[PDB]
Amino acid sequence: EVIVYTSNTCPHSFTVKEFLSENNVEFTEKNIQTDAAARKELMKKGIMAVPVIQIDEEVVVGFDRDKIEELLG
Amino acid sequence: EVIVYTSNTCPHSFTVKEFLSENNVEFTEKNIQTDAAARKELMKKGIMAVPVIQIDEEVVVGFDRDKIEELLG
Amino acid sequence: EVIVYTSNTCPHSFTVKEFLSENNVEFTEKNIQTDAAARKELMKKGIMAVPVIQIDEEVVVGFDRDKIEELLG
Amino acid sequence: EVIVYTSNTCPHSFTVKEFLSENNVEFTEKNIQTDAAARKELMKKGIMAVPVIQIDEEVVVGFDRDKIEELLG
Repeated sequence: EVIVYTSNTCPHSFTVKEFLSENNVEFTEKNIQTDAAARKELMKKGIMAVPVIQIDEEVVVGFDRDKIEELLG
Repeated sequence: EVIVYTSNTCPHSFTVKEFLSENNVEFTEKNIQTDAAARKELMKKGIMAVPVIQIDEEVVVGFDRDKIEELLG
Repeated sequence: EVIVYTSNTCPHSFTVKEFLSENNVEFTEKNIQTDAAARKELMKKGIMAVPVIQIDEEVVVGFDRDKIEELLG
Repeated sequence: EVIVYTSNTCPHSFTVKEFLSENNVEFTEKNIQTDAAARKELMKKGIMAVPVIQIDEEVVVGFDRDKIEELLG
């Protein structure tokens, strides 16, 4: 149920990708430098930041590890 | 003597025009660099910056990602 | 009833740390998403936003390039 | 002695290159997605927009045809 909006330009997208993988967390990666639909929806709700973590309804802006570990439990 | 408060985030770089267009909002673009007329109107009201978004009486100067939310849905 | 004033501009959106680093301005970084102490000072001063830059009495909220520019030259 | 800072995701970067070639204007193109030094020089002066046209003393941010032809007669 985890959706991660990433981009190859900056490292916090990889920082959060490693964290999720190292805790056996499944997620759908939507890279906005090749995905136009993900880039479009991210622009729809006006989020000017990367990476975006959508945990089932809630959004985490940036690799806030303390918030991610809470939302996932 | 410089202290910077940061987050594990990277900026995204999109325009207000894409923001409204992807929330299905009809508007008019007044280009201060293409339309030699729009430059007069902006220099009229004592504002020397872009973007400038006027909504029904009030002006959102700059891209306030939450004011524009306030004066709309 | 929306009138947007724009230029023939494309946003670039680098961060403030690259800005200070490129002007050889030494600084300490307080990441509010990884450092425990960094998250508390910001909610103390009555701000929840990044970036926040401080020079000895004066606090600039968000990236204000020219107010930062003249406080250092 | 004019310099143009461009990127390929930006349409106005091509808009200004066409106008430059269609008036016998030689320019140095420094694409910020390949030239790290050009990308870095743009961050030193804190300019968060493209294209950037530097006519020898003065900087024009965006394709303002009026100013560009003014600074070139």
